[PDB]
Amino acid sequence: MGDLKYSLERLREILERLEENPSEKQIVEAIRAIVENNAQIVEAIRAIVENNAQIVENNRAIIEALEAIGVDQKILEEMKKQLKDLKRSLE
Amino acid sequence: MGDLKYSLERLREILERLEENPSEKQIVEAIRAIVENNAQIVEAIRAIVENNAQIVENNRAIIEALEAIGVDQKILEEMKKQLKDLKRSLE
Amino acid sequence: MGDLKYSLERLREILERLEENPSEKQIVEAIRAIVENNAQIVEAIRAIVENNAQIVENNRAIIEALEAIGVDQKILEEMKKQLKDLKRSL
Ligand SMILES: [Ca+2]
Ligand SMILES: [Cl-]
Repeated sequence: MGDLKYSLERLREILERLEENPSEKQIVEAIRAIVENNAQIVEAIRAIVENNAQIVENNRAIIEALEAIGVDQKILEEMKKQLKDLKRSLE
Repeated sequence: MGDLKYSLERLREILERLEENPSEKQIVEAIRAIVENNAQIVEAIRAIVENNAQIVENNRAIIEALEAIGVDQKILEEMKKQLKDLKRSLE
Repeated sequence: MGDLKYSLERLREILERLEENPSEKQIVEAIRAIVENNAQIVEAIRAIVENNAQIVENNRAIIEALEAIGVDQKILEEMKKQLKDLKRSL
């Protein structure tokens, strides 16, 4: 990402150097700079996609967190019942 | 992602063919390949942006999970007091 | 993202204009359009990376939720014991 902004920085310069005084070799140099920048972009996209695997892992944990919560609240519902039966048993 | 890497390697190859034997038609070739590669990069980003909606959906679910937990803990706090009174009352 | 598609479409048209009748000036203009498109792509990548920090914050929140649940279930395990002992006693 820091590589990207710099790589884009270099790329704007080569463009500027190309704009002020064209040349065929300067053109090919620009295209080479573009390819290298695109290469870094693809690497940034790859890393993002890899990092996004956590999204799936987070979603699975939430689901299990919710499943455990539902079980707790059914128990609490049954536990609330037991106490009322207990109190009324006493009086 | 796989399309990206191949599309980038196609792109690197054309650059090579351009570097070894420069030409105007080969320059336009290169630029067309770049535009094609950029087009695939954009689709990759759009798909990533689409997938990122799960982040929001995950965040909403965690919040609801925490809200349900706080409720359970409040109930448990009251339940614990009920048993203290029940036991103390009996003994 | 809306900028990207337009930026790419502008780029596609310049290519066509370049393909209509090649020219150095047209070549240089195309390379600039690519640079501008790449510049928008990087900004898009930055925005995604910034947005991705929510993934970490979600993960931390899930962990704290799970930790809180485990505490509840240990308590519930103890509370179920109390009622059993209470009922049997009485
Ligand atoms: Ca709970
Ligand atoms: Cl997430």
